[PDB]
Amino acid sequence: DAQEKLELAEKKATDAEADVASLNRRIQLVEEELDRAQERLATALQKLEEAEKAA
Amino acid sequence: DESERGMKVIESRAQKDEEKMEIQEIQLKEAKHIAEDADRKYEEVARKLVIIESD
Repeated sequence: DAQEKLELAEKKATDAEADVASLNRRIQLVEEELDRAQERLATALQKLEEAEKAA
Repeated sequence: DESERGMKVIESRAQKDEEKMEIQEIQLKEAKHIAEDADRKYEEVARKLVIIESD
């Protein structure tokens, strides 16, 4: 049972770590998309400032 | 666009107002010139009246 739980705990650890790795990818991907979204937002807002300024 | 349309309407309107203004200037000047001559003619008859009254 300790060994089976070990295979399963190690599997769970592997799966949890695999999820951390998939999730590390989700972070890098969403993190970059957020930095980009913040830049897109800043861009829209800068355009807004220029358009409003134009107004 | 509202401000730009504002300017197109307003600039055109400002020009329409410049034109109405120019028209009132032309008309008051024509009327004023009529008045210069109406007053001048008045002076000629008023002066002649004085001469004729004196006579």
